[PDB]
Formats: sequence, structure tokens, C-alpha cells
Amino acid sequence: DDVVTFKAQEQLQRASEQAHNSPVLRALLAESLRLFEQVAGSLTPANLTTAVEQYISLKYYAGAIQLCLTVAQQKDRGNTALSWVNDGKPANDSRKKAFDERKICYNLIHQVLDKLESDFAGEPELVDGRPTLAATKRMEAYNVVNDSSDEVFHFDLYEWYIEKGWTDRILSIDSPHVITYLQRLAETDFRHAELLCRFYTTRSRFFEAAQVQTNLAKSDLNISLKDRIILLSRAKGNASVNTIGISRQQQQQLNHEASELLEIAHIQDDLLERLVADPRIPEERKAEIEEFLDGPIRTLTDLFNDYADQANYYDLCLLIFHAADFHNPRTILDTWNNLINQSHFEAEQRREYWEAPIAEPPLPYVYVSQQIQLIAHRTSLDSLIFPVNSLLPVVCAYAINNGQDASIGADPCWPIQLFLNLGVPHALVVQVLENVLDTQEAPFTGRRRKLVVQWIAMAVDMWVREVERRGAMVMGSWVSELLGRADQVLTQIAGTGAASDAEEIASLRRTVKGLKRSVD
Amino acid sequence: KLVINKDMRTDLFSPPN
Repeated sequence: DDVVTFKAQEQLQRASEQAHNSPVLRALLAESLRLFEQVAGSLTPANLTTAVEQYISLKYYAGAIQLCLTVAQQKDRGNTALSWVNDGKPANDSRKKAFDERKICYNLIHQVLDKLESDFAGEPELVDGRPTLAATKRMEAYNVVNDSSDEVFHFDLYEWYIEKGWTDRILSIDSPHVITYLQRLAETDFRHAELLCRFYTTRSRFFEAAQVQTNLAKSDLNISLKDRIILLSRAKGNASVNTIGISRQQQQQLNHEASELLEIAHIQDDLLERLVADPRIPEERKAEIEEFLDGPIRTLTDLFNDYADQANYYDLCLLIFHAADFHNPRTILDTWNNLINQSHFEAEQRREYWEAPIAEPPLPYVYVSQQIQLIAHRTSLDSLIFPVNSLLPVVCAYAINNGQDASIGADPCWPIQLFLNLGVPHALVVQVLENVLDTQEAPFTGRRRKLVVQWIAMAVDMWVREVERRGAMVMGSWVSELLGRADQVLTQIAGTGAASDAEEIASLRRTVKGLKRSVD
Repeated sequence: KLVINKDMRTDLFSPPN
């Protein structure tokens, strides 16, 4: 008797579906709606409510929405609620009637779209091979909403989508009325600028995203500095790739602005990062600092004076100079000398305490070498704040005046190895050691010039190694002129030394005269 | 741009009056 049972379940399943298959209802309901839309502009809020309540009882969702939209438009046909919100919240106004009346209708639309999901909550989206009737009344409903020309309703709807946390709904909307809403809101709420930027990037309008991401870091909004760094770092990414329609010059114009601010913001961050963790600063001032630094990005003037220059943060002072295109060879160099000395000082401090130091601390020249590499890699070997013409001699002078050599087990040629490995051109290092070997300005005097030759011997050695591999054969007579002139220095030092290195010197001559052959 | 002004600053090593 399973056959008789199926026919019993069939009639019941058909009885439930009946109310919707019926063409009488579809005709009655459509007729009641037609009559309401006639006197739409004269409906009392009490009647419009009762009507929507009854329409929902009968699963007439999409139609009830169309009544409320119609009563809205017909209560203010001149569209004053647009002129009200578009001008933006004119308080003490007669156009509060338009919005207040239109919203009584909009609140009912929300009621429908809520009861819509409730009745057909979790119900299936697709009958085997066909959409459900639940999904049809759903499709009918959200077609009325998204197609409407009443955009004040769309704004009130978008405000209510957000207030309900329906994020993915805003993004999925293909209307162009939503972008106007987010713009008016992104400028005063960070939570909304997030959407406007996420809307643009799904459309692949990356420039329009970086355009907002950048303008947000420059904002007066309560945003952390490290977040502002992210914004400017994403904007530089969104402004790195082509987007349909936008030029190359305006694209680079925005990438450059983002890169400028990002460079400062990293300085400001690394400054704030060090200032708070600096034991020399009073704990009371540190609270006043972070409130001033964390937040918007300040001028390089503010970063430099009240903080970086006082604390004698010579490394960040140089980074500020680079970011400010600060043309002054003296102050740039004076800061490099202080940076090296203060670095040598701290590193001799830690080694003395390790004689608290956690692990074997680094020798002075190692720590000084790190502090240089950090500025070389961060600023890309500028010709201004990294002037090899002056800085390399200073490092070579410090390597003598503070005895960072074989005496402590250090590579005597560590100042050359430092600049070569940093990317400095071989031809330039030798061009400096040439100037050091002749002038004989202290400390580069007397028998210590023996070490100047060592620097030249390896420098030129590291250069002939690079050209054999390079495949070339600027190096010329002038390098041979130097090695032969550097040979006289080794003999003039071998005589006045009559020293125990008399055999070390002799061994170097056999290396020099060999390099001269490789060049000639 | 950068503008050094060693004249009038705020003492970085003391709390405020």
C-alpha cells in the first residue's frame, strides 16, 4: 500500500503549495496592491502598516516592498529628502517631514526583508533541477529593492545593511548609488573607508583604492601610525599595477606620494620605537611622546628637533637627512663621525661588562660595521649621506685610532671589505685609497701606511678578480702608477723600521708587484 | 622640507613644569 500512501502525501504536499499556485490570490493580491498604489500619497501610516502586515501573512513580500516605495515617492515627489541628505543633515528644517515620513515606509521594508529570511530561513535554494518557490519569492523581493530609483531609500537601506553587519551584501551590489553613500561616510568613519576600498579592489579599480588608502593615512581620523604604514604600503601596491583607464604619470604621481610618506612613517615609527625603550628618557615624558608620535605622520622638522637630534640618535638623523634631501656635506659628515664614535663606545661598554651581556657581544668594529650597513641598505648608497669620498677615510682612520686590527683578531682590511661588499664600485674605493696613500694626513702617516697598502693590495686584488670573471680588458695606467708608487712606501717603511714585521713587509711587496703585472 | 631650530625646543630629559 505504498502507492496509496504516496498519493496521500501528494495531495497534502499539493495543498500546502496550493495557496501559491492559485491564480485567484495572485489576482486578488495584485488588485489590492493596484488600489493601494492609487491612494499611495494619502495613506496613513496606520493603514500602510496593517497592509504590509497582511501582505506578509500571505507571503506577498516583493509586492509589499513596492507599495512602501510607492507611498514614499508619492509623499515627497519633489524629492526633498534627497536635497536634505545631499546637503547633509540640515537641522531645524521643514524637510524633516519628507525624511521622517519616507522612513516610516522604509522601516516597513526592513520588516519585510527580515520576515522574508525568517519564513524561508535555511530553506533550500534549488529544488532538484529547479528553484524553490521560497527562492522565487526571495528573488522577486530583492529585485524590487535593488532596481528602485529612490536612492534616499538605498542610503537608508545601506545604513541598515551595515547596521546589521551584512558586509558581503554591500560589496555584491552592482548599483552605482552605493559608491556615493560610502564616499560621504568613508571621510568620517574608518570602518566605512574599509568598504569603499574593498569595493574598488573587487572591481580592480586599484588606483581608486590607493587614492583612498593614501588619503586616509593623511587624515585627521584616529588611526594608529603602524596601521597608517599598512595603508600607505598597500596603496603603493595598488598604485604599482595598471588599472583600466588611468594614466602612467598620475599612477606614478600617487606611488611617489605614498612612498614619500611611507619613508617618513618608518622613520617616525623607528624613532618612537627607540624613544620609549630608551633608559635615558624620563618615564613621564615617554607618555607625552607616544601620544604625539603615534597617530598622524608629523613633519621631518618635528621628528628631528624635539627628539632625534636631542637624543643624539645619529643614525636616524642621517635617515632624516636623506628623506629631506638635506644638502650639507659638513653636518652630514659630522654626524657620521659621532655615529661611529658613539657606536664604538657602546660596543666597548658591552665587551667590558662581559669580562648585562647575554651572549659574547660583538667587537667594536663589528658593531660599527652593522650600523653602517643598516644606513647603506636603508637609503640605497646615496651620494650625499653616504659620501665614500669622505666617509671611507673616516672609517679607515677609526680602524687605526681605536686599534681594530689583527691585534684583536680582526681582519685588518675590514674597512675595505665593508664598503666593497656594500656594493661600492671597486674603481672608487681604490680611487680613495690612492688619495689616502699620498696626502699622508694623520693618522695615515709613518709606518701605519703599511696598512694603507694592505687595503690597496686587497682592494685592487678584489678588482682584478671581478674583471677576469666580468670579461673586460676605469682601470688603466693610473692603477699601475699607484701600485709602483705604493711599492716605494713599503721600502721606505722597511728601512726606517730597522721592526719585527720586516718579513711581513717583504711578503707584501711580492703581492703588490704581482698585481702590477696583472694590470700592465 | 626640513628646518633645524636648536633655539626653542622642549627638554627631552625632564617632565613638564
